[PDB]
Amino acid sequence: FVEMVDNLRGKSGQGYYVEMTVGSPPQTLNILVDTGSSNFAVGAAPHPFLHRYYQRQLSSTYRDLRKGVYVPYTQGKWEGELGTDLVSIPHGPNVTVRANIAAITESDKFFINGSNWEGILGLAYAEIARPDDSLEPFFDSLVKQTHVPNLFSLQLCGASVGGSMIIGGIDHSLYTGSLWYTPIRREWYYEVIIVRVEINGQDLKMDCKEYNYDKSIVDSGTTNLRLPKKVFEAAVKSIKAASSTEKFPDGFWLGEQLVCWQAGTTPWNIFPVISLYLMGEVTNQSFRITILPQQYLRPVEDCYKFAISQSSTGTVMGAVIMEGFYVVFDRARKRIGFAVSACHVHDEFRTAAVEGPFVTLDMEDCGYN
Ligand SMILES: CCC[C@H](Cc1cc2cc(-c3ccccc3C)ccc2nc1N)C(=O)NCC1CCCCC1
Repeated sequence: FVEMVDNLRGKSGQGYYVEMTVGSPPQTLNILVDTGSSNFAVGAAPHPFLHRYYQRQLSSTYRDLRKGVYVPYTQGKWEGELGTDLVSIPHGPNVTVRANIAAITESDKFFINGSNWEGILGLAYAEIARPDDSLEPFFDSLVKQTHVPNLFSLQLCGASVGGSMIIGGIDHSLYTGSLWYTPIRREWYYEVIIVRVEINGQDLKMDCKEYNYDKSIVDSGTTNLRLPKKVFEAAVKSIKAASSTEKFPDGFWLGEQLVCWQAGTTPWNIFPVISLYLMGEVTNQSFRITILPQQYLRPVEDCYKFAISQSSTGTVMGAVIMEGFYVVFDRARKRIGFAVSACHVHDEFRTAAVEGPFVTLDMEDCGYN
């Protein structure tokens, strides 16, 4: 899989993208890797922000589906025209597939000014595809039409950031130690269940049901570790108490302002390790993933933003989490694998860890219904 190593690029806070081609002859586009959505959508009109866009008139293999899509989000939206065409991943497997493409013809607050991407690769399941679950997502199409195994893995590293998307397999040089798997609870988002949360080694004492209300997901499209309201409130309270050597304004924890120490005077050791215990493969068995402050304190263009925030969507395990680990999306076995990333940023002291097994009872009770 050396072919596919280091095939992800991006800037600080604007996601990870992969190179793709679309149409015949192939048109090159940089496409955002997003495990929290299910649509394959690309710019198809000359928006001022775009380096390039999908030109349907140029592709002999384009077929119109005569159907539109309006995709609203909390803030902003994109609208598009549905069709199919030949899609390929230059630094992926040596295959070409007919996938659904949403050609974006109108948008608001989707494209980033300065960004180097022109579309989005939704890698989640059909249920959350717009307009409905009959629009087959790209990966489902890939597996159906080829001999590529039904799995992919992500190593998100990190001005410029980089990483790897291994399609149809695992590259063991991207992780140290051993992979531990948590089950995909249901195939819509990549849903998982958190059964315990520790900060610096001390339990939060919360009913695990509230760790997963109403969802817990693994999402390469989200920057922050997003926690549910109550969980966030208890977490920061505990993180504030853990770091009392220095004090910061009430706004910094809410991500409303910035914190600064220059000269390279970053006292990481004042800040606690966060740990998430996830449901294991076996009854009553769990494992834990541990992230360093150098994961939830990201540099801003030395100054840092607190990258843990509220959510009424549930727990979102974003780039803050994923950058510490090699993440295997084992779709074939309905499981997600975590192992310590070979590229995660640590100091000479603490590291990111994936440890187990642990004994945890009543894990099913942690899922919301
Ligand atoms: C708990 C899940 C968090 C996850 C965050 C997430 C938001 C996104 C939002 C957009 C998007 C769309 C239109 C306009 C502007 C933006 C910024 C694109 C991609 C997105 N990718 C994401 N992973 C989420 O809200 N997913 C549900 C939907 C998936 C399909 C697109 C709308 C959002």
